[PDB]
Amino acid sequence: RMAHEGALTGVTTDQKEKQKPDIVLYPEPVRVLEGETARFRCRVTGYPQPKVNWYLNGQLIRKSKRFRVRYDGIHYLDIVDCKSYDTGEVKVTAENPEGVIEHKVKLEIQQLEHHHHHH
Repeated sequence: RMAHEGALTGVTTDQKEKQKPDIVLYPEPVRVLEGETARFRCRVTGYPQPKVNWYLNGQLIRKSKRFRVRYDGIHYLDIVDCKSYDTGEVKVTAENPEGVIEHKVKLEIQQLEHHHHHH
């Protein structure tokens, strides 16, 4: 009968609406020929600025300022350093005090730029 019985926890703590975790990536494999710049997006969502990391070609931690990267939920993979001719695998994981996620995708980089042709 008495709605009041305990202190009400503030909401302005950081967010207003609590959503369920869920990372965003490229489930669709992508292939590019050497000499072409590749663009992929890797962000997280459902939870405020979590602590996630990723693996390029299966390698954790990518160079800073050289490539657009910010460890705060935002990670873009831009390869134009001219070294692309190498097929590998990308795997992204995420951490959260209340959740953990994982997704595997395959990226293979061929070579050249011109497609085959015939009669």
